[PDB]
Amino acid sequence: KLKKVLDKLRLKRKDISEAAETVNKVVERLLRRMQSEFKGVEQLNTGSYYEHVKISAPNEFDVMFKLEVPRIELQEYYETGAFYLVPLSHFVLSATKMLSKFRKIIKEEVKEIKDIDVSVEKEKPGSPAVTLLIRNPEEISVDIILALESKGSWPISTKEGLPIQGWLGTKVRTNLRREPFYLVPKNAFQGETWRLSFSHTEKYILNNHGIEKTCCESSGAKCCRKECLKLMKYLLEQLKKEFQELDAFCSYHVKTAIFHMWTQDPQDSQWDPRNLSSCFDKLLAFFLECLRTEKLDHYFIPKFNLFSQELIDRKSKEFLSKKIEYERNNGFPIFDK
Amino acid sequence: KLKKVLDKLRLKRKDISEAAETVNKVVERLLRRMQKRESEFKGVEQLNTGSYYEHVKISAPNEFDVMFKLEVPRIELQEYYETGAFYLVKFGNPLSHFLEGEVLSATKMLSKFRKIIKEEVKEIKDIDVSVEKEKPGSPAVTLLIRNPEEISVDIILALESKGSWPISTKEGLPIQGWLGTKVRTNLRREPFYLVPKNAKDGNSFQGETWRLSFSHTEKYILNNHGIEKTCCESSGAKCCRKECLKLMKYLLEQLKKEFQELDAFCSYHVKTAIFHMWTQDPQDSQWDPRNLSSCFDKLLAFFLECLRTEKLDHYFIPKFNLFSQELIDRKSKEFLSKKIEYERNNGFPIFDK
DNA sequence: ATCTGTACATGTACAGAT
DNA sequence: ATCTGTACATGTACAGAT
DNA sequence: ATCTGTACATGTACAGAT
DNA sequence: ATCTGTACATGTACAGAT
Ligand SMILES: Nc1nc2c(ncn2[C@@H]2O[C@H](COP(=O)(O)O[C@@H]3[C@H](O)[C@@H](COP(=O)(O)OP(=O)(O)OP(=O)(O)O)O[C@H]3n3cnc4c(=O)[nH]c(N)nc43)[C@@H](O)[C@H]2O)c(=O)[nH]1
Ligand SMILES: Nc1nc2c(ncn2[C@@H]2O[C@H](COP(=O)(O)O[C@@H]3[C@H](O)[C@@H](COP(=O)(O)OP(=O)(O)OP(=O)(O)O)O[C@H]3n3cnc4c(=O)[nH]c(N)nc43)[C@@H](O)[C@H]2O)c(=O)[nH]1
Ligand SMILES: [Mg+2]
Ligand SMILES: [Mg+2]
Ligand SMILES: [Mg+2]
Ligand SMILES: [Mg+2]
Ligand SMILES: [Zn+2]
Ligand SMILES: [Zn+2]
Repeated sequence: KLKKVLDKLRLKRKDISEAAETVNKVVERLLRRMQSEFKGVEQLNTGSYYEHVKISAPNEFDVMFKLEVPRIELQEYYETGAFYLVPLSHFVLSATKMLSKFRKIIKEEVKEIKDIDVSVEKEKPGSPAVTLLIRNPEEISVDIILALESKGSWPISTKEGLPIQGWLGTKVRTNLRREPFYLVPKNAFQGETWRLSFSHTEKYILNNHGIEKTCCESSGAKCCRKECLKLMKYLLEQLKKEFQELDAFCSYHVKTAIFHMWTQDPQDSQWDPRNLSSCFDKLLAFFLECLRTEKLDHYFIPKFNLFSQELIDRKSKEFLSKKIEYERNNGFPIFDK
Repeated sequence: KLKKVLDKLRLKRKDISEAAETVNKVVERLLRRMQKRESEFKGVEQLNTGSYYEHVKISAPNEFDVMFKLEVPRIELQEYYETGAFYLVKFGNPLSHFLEGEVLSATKMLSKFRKIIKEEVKEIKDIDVSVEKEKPGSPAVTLLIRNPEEISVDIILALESKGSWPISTKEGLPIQGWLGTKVRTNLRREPFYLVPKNAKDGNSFQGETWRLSFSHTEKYILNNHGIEKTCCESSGAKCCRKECLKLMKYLLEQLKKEFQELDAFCSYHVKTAIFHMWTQDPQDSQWDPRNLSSCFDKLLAFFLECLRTEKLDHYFIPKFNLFSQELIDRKSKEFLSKKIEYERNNGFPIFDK
């Protein structure tokens, strides 16, 4: 049932191999061509594919080109929590200016590639990414995400975030908060605003997700945490393909929701493979409550509400609410298309 | 009962403070002196190990263990006749004067280390501290501090190799069902340590033989000992794993101070035994505080079985039997067996002394 | 003037004290 | 139940060296 | 400073066992 | 129908060499 849907969603070794070989060539070449104001940049693979929760096909890859910058002063962009003003001379560090040159370089280098069919997607404003379209006969997008790496204490807006104490614990949390934090040129001084990114932390969580250290290891018990994330991701993807009303929603909304549910139900036994249906259903119920109450706090930045009126209109939330409720109460017909 | 014994065993903030201030001064000073221009041990780094740093030191803060570890790149090991734990180490390198052809003499290096320490201790005139007479079979330079209370510090010379652990340890550290594969892989990516075995057993290659140490790994385990990541943390449930270790440690210490028949036994025997029991019973719920008696009792039963069958494998080095006929005579094991059995069946009268 | 090994600055888990 | 000392990990300032 | 080599975790694929 | 064991594949951390 849901088992058979997961069968459909499961990526194939063949496609994984063919997608990765081509993606690695291109990324490797871009990374080499920086190191240039971006000399010192380092590769950090992030998102679904590297978290092992990519569904349906290996067709979207996320990579951070992160740059150590010496200590910086952050000023919070009117109390939003996530957005800040912060070699680099000819870039207050303007996100747009830095991104533009990064982008310019990438585009130049992509022209030189003659063994891969690969172009650079038209810039979407409010995106920190330089997005590559690779046409291995299969279509593959690669987001190249410029990031500043700061080694200081995380900003105070994150003090109450990452509430993993009863789940992953205080030692894990303390160690995670000793890692650097990332600023990505997502814009909101609109064109000089950077946004916090904790993709590195999210990756660790995805791959170290149990209360027991052996969760999902070879001498441990399998849980259904990732399978639930997959299923919820598929529901949204399927709905989004059908209904343009849902343009405003994205997989990060689902990922954030499940982070909260993983905190609510920390016990591995609450995510038993035998309870896949219960688990998926409680995840749906939780997501509906986020929509109803117009509240889905960033896991790392509690005061940043991803479901505020400002980012998503009430009508969109009500639309998605009715569509989820329908699928839930009719055996998820959309999983069969 | 056992709760009240643990109350007795509990160290005091006052004593901890006074012991540590004095110990840290001395160690700090020794570490700085190893870093002189001339010194063959320049580059040595401090690593605090053992009970005190594991929070299983009992009764008083009067014994401290510190490793002065030295990175030794490009090192070749030969196992000393299939014993698992013992190795010859091989290669103006600072260690010139310790080489015998390509063989690194443990006793030569230890002697100079020792000589330096002794010199430096003479210069300290604000702490009453001497160097203990060298005990054969020991890798340690042992400091006797009168604070006024008596405090020993073992300064343990160690070679640090960053390569993959020796094959004798391949099947060791069997934490897969307890701490897991990721923890084990990460632990085995840390360096391994060689300390001078240095005894005067008249044997071949004595004085060039070194022994493995995994005190760094043992420390991590002691302080990250649950199957759940929250074991013993502020948003988790307390277990009685450490409390059992303490109680077993106390039994041995008490018996050892009374009976010279037990000279051959040491706290490392009980630490190794409990490592095996922690592997046997990996679930935190098998170490519930409410079940302290059961848990301690099963630990005793396990240890008795080790004695009876003359078998207690090193946790890291499975083929190395700490309870072999060599090392420990049958009679000693049978003596300790009867003493443990007695205490167990008569309310542990020795806990009341 | 720049660089750097050493010491300090900051933060928190663990466990004892209150 | 809260508070507090020690240990320990990571970042950074700077006198003395280059 | 970069690069390769090694080891093992996280996946998928599929046959034989349960 | 699921589970277990083996093979086959990719990602990733870090040591030692260059
Ligand atoms: N891959 C993808 N792309 C999506 C999704 N919805 C919309 N898009 C495309 O993105 C642009 C830009 O619009 P945003 O709303 O800014 O989209 C971002 C981000 O692209 C998506 C998630 O993308 P991802 O690849 O990072 O996600 P993974 O975790 O790898 O999972 P995947 O399997 O789906 O790839 O979410 C939006 N977003 C908002 N805030 C964040 C944030 O803090 N982090 C991240 N990582 N993403 C965030 C649109 O024009 C559209 O074309 C979608 O579900 N997936
Ligand atoms: N502290 C101590 N000292 C003891 C014990 N039994 C005997 N001794 C004294 O040690 C020497 C003789 O040397 P060994 O027989 O080699 O004794 C070693 C080692 O000293 C002890 C354990 O001591 P520790 O300080 O390392 O122990 P902790 O884990 O910190 O616990 P603690 O509370 O008791 O201090 O065991 C012997 N040993 C054999 N094999 C090993 C090994 O692989 N590692 C370690 N660490 N020790 C090992 C004489 O002076 C004698 O009187 C004893 O129980 N405790
Ligand atoms: Mg993605
Ligand atoms: Mg993306
Ligand atoms: Mg000790
Ligand atoms: Mg000792
Ligand atoms: Zn799991
Ligand atoms: Zn515990």
